[PDB]
Amino acid sequence: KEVDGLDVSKEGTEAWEAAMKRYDERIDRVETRITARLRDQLGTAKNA
Repeated sequence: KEVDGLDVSKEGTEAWEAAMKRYDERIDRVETRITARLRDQLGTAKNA
């Protein structure tokens, strides 16, 4: 929300790319955790 990347300016685009990268790092940690939990569930599950 603080990041302003929707502007057509190059500096705004770079700031938005950095904000998206930081949010993507946080979401990548979250997604690694979610994928590990899903892998555990899929190993422990067999029902359709």
